[PDB]
Amino acid sequence: VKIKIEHLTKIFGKRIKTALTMVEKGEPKNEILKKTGATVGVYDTNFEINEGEIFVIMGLSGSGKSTLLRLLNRLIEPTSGKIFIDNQDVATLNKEDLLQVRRKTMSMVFQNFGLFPHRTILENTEYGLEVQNVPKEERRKRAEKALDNANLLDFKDQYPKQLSGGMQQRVGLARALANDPEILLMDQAFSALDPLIRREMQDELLELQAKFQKTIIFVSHDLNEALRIGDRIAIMKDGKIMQIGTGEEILTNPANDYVK
Amino acid sequence: VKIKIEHLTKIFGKRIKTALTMVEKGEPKNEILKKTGATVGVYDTNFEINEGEIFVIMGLSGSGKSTLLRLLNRLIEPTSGKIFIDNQDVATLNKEDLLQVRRKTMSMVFQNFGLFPHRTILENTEYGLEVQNVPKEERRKRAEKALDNANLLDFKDQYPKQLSGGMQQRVGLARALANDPEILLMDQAFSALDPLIRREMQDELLELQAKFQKTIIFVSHDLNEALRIGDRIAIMKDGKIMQIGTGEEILTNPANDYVK
Amino acid sequence: GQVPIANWVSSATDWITSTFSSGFDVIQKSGTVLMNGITGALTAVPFWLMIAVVTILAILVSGKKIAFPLFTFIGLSLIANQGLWSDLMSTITLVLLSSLLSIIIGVPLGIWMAKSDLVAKIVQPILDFMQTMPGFVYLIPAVAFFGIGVVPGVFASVIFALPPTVRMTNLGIRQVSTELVEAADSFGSTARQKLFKLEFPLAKGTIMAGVNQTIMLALSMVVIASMIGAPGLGRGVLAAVQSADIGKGFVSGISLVILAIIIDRFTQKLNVVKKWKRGIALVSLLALIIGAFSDKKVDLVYMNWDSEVASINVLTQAMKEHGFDVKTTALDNAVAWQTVANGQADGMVSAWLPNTHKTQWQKYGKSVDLLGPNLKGAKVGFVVPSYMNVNSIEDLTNQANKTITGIEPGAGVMAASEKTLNSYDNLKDWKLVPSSSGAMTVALGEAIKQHKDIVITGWSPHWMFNKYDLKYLADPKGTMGTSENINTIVRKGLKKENPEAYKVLDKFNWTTKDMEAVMLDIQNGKTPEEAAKNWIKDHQKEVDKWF
Amino acid sequence: GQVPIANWVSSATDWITSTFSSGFDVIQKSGTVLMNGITGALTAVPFWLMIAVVTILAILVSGKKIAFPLFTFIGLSLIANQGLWSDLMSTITLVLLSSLLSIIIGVPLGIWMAKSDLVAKIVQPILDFMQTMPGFVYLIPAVAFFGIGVVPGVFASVIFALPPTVRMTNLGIRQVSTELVEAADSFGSTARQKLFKLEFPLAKGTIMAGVNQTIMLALSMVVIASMIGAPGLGRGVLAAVQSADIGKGFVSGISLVILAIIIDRFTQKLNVVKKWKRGIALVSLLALIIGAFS
Ligand SMILES: Nc1ncnc2c1ncn2[C@@H]1O[C@H](COP(=O)(O)OP(=O)(O)OP(=O)(O)O)[C@@H](O)[C@H]1O
Ligand SMILES: Nc1ncnc2c1ncn2[C@@H]1O[C@H](COP(=O)(O)OP(=O)(O)OP(=O)(O)O)[C@@H](O)[C@H]1O
Repeated sequence: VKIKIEHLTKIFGKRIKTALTMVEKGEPKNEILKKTGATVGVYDTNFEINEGEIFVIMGLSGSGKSTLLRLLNRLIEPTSGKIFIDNQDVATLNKEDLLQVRRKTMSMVFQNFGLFPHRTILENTEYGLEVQNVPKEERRKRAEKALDNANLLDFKDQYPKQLSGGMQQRVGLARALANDPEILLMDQAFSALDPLIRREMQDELLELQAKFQKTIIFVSHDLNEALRIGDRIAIMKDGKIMQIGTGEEILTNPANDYVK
Repeated sequence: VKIKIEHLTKIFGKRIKTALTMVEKGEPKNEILKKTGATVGVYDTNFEINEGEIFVIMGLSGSGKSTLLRLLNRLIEPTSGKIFIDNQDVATLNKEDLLQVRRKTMSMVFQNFGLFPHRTILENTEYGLEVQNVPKEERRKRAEKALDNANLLDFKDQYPKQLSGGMQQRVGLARALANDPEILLMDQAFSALDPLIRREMQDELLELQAKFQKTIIFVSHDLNEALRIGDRIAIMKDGKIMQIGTGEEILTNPANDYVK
Repeated sequence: GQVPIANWVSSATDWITSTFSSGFDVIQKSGTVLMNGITGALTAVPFWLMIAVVTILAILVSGKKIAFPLFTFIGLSLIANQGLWSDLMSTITLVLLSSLLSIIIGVPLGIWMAKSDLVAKIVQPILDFMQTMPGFVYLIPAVAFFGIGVVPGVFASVIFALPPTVRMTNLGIRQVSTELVEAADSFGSTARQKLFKLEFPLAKGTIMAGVNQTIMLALSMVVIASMIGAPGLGRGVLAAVQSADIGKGFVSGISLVILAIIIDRFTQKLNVVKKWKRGIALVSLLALIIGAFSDKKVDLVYMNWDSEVASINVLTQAMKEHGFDVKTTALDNAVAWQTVANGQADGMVSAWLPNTHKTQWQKYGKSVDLLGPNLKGAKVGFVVPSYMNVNSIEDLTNQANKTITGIEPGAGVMAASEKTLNSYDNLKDWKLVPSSSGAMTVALGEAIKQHKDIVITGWSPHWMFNKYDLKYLADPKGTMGTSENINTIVRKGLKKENPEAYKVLDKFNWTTKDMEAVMLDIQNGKTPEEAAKNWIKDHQKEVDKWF
Repeated sequence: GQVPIANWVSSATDWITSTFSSGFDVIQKSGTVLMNGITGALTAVPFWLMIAVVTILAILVSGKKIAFPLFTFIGLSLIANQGLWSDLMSTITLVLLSSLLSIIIGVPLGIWMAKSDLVAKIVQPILDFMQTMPGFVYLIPAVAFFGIGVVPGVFASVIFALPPTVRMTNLGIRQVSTELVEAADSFGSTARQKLFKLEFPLAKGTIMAGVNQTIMLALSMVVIASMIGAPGLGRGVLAAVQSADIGKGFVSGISLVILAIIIDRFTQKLNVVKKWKRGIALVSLLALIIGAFS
C-alpha cells in the first residue's frame, strides 16, 4: 500500500457549512450550488492506492478529478478528511518534508500544461531537476532523453508560444517523468495527442511501471487507454466515487452508461 | 461550394526564403528547423469545402491544423497562397467587410478556450452577440439556451477560474454556436469531454447541419467521432495533406497506420 | 559655452511670449475665474458637513470595514482644528483639476502608444523630459503666458503627473494576453469594443497604479505651484521652510498626505443595500450643494519672508481702511519680478536694492519703474552668533571648519560673498557652500543648540536676529554690502491707469524698527493682520501721510 | 491650533538630533568622503574618454541601431561643451546612489509586501506619506540631522523614489498567473527558487517600469537637493531661477533630461558575439581604470 484517502472532502465557495449538511443528507450538486453557490468538488472520497499500480480515474467533466489530484499533492487543502502518503498525513508535514515529498515522492501533470513562457522546453523539462540542485550536465541529458522519448528533441531550443497543444502537453509529461519520482499524478496528459503518439506514451508508462514499480494516477476520458493500461479504475460522478474496479465494471455496473 | 484554398502556405520563424526553397525540394520539417529554425506550419494546402459539410481535419500533433483554422479566419496571414470564402479572398477585404465576415460568416473555437476571466459564462457566451449590437434580452436568452444545451445553465453566474477544462471548453463551443454563423471553425472542442457529453455535442452539431445547412470544420484526434459525423475527412502530416476522403481512407491509404 | 543655447532659448522665449499673449490672456482669466469659483463653492460649505459627507461616502464605499472612514473623520477634523480648511479646499481644486486633465490626456495617449510601436518611441523621450526636467526652468515662461494663479500650477502638475499614467497604461494594454485578443478579433470586435471589454478591465491594475502615482506626484507638485500664487497648503510649507519650523511644515505635509490617502482609497475602490447605498450617496451630495448655496483696487506680489509679509499686510490694511480692495499674492522672488514686469501685477514693495536683487533689477528694470526706497536701515553681510569671540572679518582664522554658509546661488549676497573671499586674505582658503535659505536657517538653529561656530551670509531685517542672538561682521573693504535699501516697484503704466494707488506706493515709507516690532508681535503668535491693525493704531499719522 | 502637533514635532526632532548626533555625524562624514571620492574618480576620467566609452557601450547594447548611441554622444558632447562636466559627474554620483538605494530597499520590500497582505496594508500609507510629503519639509530634518552637503539629498531622493519600485514590484509579483505558481509549488520550489525563476522574470515588465519611475523621480528631486548643498546641475537651475536667465536653467535641465534618457535606456536594455561584447566592455573598463590612475 502506498496511499490512503479517508473521508476526503473539498467544497469550494463559501457557506460551506450548509452545503456540507446538504450533502450529508444526500442532495445533488446543482441544487446545492443554486441555494449556496458552493460547488461540491468532491465528497467522502475514501480509497487506497497500492504501489506499482496505474490507478486510472475517470468521470464526467465536473465530477472532481483534478481536485483530487491537487489534494493529493496538497496544492489545496480539504475541508475534511485525511490523505496518507506512506503512512504520513500530508497535512501534518513541515515545509521541508513536504518539499522532499513533492520533489521525490510525487510529481504532477496538469490539464493546462503549467508551462513557463520565459523558459525553453529544455528549461521547463528540467525545472524539477534544477530545484533538486542536480548539476547542469545530468539534468540536461535526462531532459533531452525525455524529449526524445516524447519526440520533441528538435524543439528543445524553442518556446511554448512556438509550440502547439500536443507538444506542450508532452513537455509537461516529460517534465514530470524526468524527475523520475515514485508517484506520477497525471490530469489528462493524452487529451491532445494523436493515437500513435498517445500509444507511444502509454507504452512508455507501462515500461516505467514494469521496470520501476511506480505508482501512477492517470485521469482520462478515453475508455480504450484506461482498459489497456489501467490496472485499476475509479469512476466518479457529481463528486463521489461509484466503482473502483479494474475490468469488472463492463460486466456489473449501477447504471453506468458511461461505458455503453 | 463555400471555401477554396489554393497553394496555401504559412511558415513561421525567419529565414523563410531558404525554408520555402527546401520544402520546394521536398525536405522534411525537422531538418529544415535544424538548419534555419523556421518550422513549416503548413505547405501547399489546396482543397475545397462545400456548404452544409462537416469537414473533419485530423493529423499528428505538430502537423498544422490550428494554423489552417487561424488562416481561414485570417488571424494570421500566410506567406503564400489564397483563401477564398464565398468567392472573396479574405486577404483583400477591407476592415468592415472582414468584420461582417468574422461576425456572421465564420466563428472560431480554440484549443485553449480563449476565455475572458473578468466575465462570467453568460458574458463570454454572448460576447459574439454584444459586438453585433444585439439587445440584452435576445442575446441573454440565446446564451442561456446554448448553455442549457451544453449543460452549464447552473454555472452561468460563475467565472472560468471557478470551472474546469471541460466546462470551459463547452463555454467556448457555446459562444461559437450562440452567434449562429454560417461557418464553425472548431479546434479540438471535444478533447476534454466525457463520452456522454461528447456525444451530446456531436448530436447537437448533426442537428445544426441537418436543419441549418451549415459548414463545419472540426479538428479532432478521435477516430470514432470523425467517422460518426465527418461527411469528409482530411489527414495531415508534417504540414501537408495526404488524403481528403470520407470513408474510403480505411480501405485505401498510403501508409496510414494513423487509422486502425 | 561655445554653443549659445542659452541665448537662443532666451530670444525664442522673448519672441514667443511677445507674440502669443492674447489667447493665453483670455484663457488664463477664464481658468482663474473658474477655479476661484470652484474653490469658493468648496469653502462656503461648512467643514463639519463636508467631513460628515466624506466619512459617509467612505462608509458606503468600504462596506463593513471602519478603517478608512475613521481615518477620514480623524484627519479632516484634525485639519479643521489646525486651521487649514480653506487651504485644503484650494489644494483639492488644483489637485483634482491636475489629476483629471492628466488622466484624460494620458489614458488615450497610453493606448495610442500601445497601438503604435512608433508613437511609443516618439513619446517616451517626451515623457522623460516632462517628468525629469526641473519645473523651475519653464516656471518663468509659464508665468509669462498663464500668469499667476492656479492655472500654471495645474499645468505644471499635469506635465509632471501625466507620464506615469501614460507609461503604465501602455504596459497594461501591452501586457494582456494575445490569445484573448485573437479570440476577440475572431468575433468581429472593433478596437473600441475590444478596448472597452477586454483590454481596459484586464489592464485596470496597472492603469490604477499609474493613476495613484499620478495623484501622488500632483500632490507633491503643490509647492512648485504655491510659489507662483496658487493658494493651498504649499504656501504653508514655504512659510514653514522660511521660518525653519518643521512643526508647521510637517502639519501641512501630513494634511497633504491625508488628502492623498483619501483620494487614493476613493479611487482604488473603482477597480472592482446597493440602491439604498447609492440613494444615500446622492442625498449627501445634494446636501453638500444645499449647504454651499447658503471701487479702487491694486494687485501686489510679495515673497514668503517675514519682512515683506509684515510690510504688505500693513500696506493692505492702510488701503482697506482707506477705500481699497487689494489682492496680495505670495510668490517667489523672480516670479514676482516677472509678474510686475509683464504688467500682470500692479507692483511690489520688496526690491532689496542694489546688492541683493541686482540680477533681477538688471535683467528687468527696462520694463518696470523704481519708485525709490520705502525703508532704509536694511543691511547685508556675514553673520555669526553673538556668543563668538570673533567680531570682524579680518579675524576669521579657522572657524566653521573654514566653511561659509550660503543662501542660494546667484543671489547678490552670494556674489558679494565670492567677491569677499577674493578681496581678503585671511579667508582666501575658506569655502562657500550654496544652499537654500531654509537649510541655512536650520543649520544656524542646530549650531546654536549645539553651541558650535557658524558663519552665514545673512541680512537684516530678518527673524534670525530676533529668534537667535547674532552679530554682523565688520567689512572695512565694503566688498559685501553697504546698508542696502528696500525699494518699491511698480509695473510700466500704473501712473495712467491706477494713479490713486501709485500715489500710495510712491509715498510709501516706514522704518525698520517698525518692521522688527511687527515681526516680534507676529512671532509671539498674533496674526499678521492683527499686527498691522495694532501698528497702524499706534502709527496712524504716518499712514494718513502716505495718502 | 488647539492640538499642538507642531510643538510635539519640534520636541521630537530636537530630542532625536541631540541623541543620535554621533551616528548622524559619522554617516555624514563617511558618505561625504566616499561620494566626493567617487566624483573625483569620475571627473579625473577625461570627458572625451567617458563619452567614447559610453557611446561604445550603447553601441554594444543596441546592436545595429544607432539613434540611441548617436543621441548619447551628441548629448554628452553638448554637456561637456557647455562646461557642465563636473556638475554632471556630481549629479551622476548622487542619482546613482539614490536610485541604487531605492531599488535595494524597494524590490525586497515590494516582494515581502506581496507575500503578505498585512504588510501591504501597513506600507501603503507609509509610501503615500513618503511620496506626498513635499521635499521642502525633508529639507529641515535632514539638514538638522546630517547637515548641509550631499547625504541629505540622497536621503530625500530615496524617500521620494522608493514608492514606485515598491508598488510595481508588489503588483508584478501579485500578477503572475496562479497556474504557474501551482506548477512551481508542485515541483517543490522554495520561495527563493520560485522567486528567482518564476515571479521576477515575468514581473520584470512592471518592475522595470517602477525602476524607470524611481530614476526619473530621483532626477526630478535634484533641485531640492541642490537647495540643501548637494552640488551638481541643480545649482545651475537655481542660479538661473534667481537670475531669471531661462537659457542656463534650460541648459541644465536638458543635461538632466539627457542623463535621464541615457540611464533609462541602459536600464531598459536589461529587461530583455556576446562574449566579444563582454570582452570589449571589459577592455573599456580597464581603460577607465587607467584614466582614473592617469
Ligand atoms: N478555483 C475554484 N474555485 C471554485 N470552484 C472550483 C475551482 N476550481 C475547480 N472548482 C470546482 O471544482 C469542480 C471540479 O473541478 P474538476 O477540475 O475536478 O472538474 P474536472 O472533473 O477536472 O473536469 P475535466 O475532468 O473535464 O477537467 C468543478 O465543478 C468546479 O466548479
Ligand atoms: N506563434 C508561433 N510561432 C512559431 N511557430 C508556431 C507558432 N504557433 C504555432 N507554430 C508552429 O505551428 C506548427 C503547428 O502548429 P499546430 O498548432 O497546427 O500544431 P497542432 O497541429 O495544432 O498540434 P495539436 O493538433 O495537437 O494542437 C507547430 O509545429 C509550431 O511549431
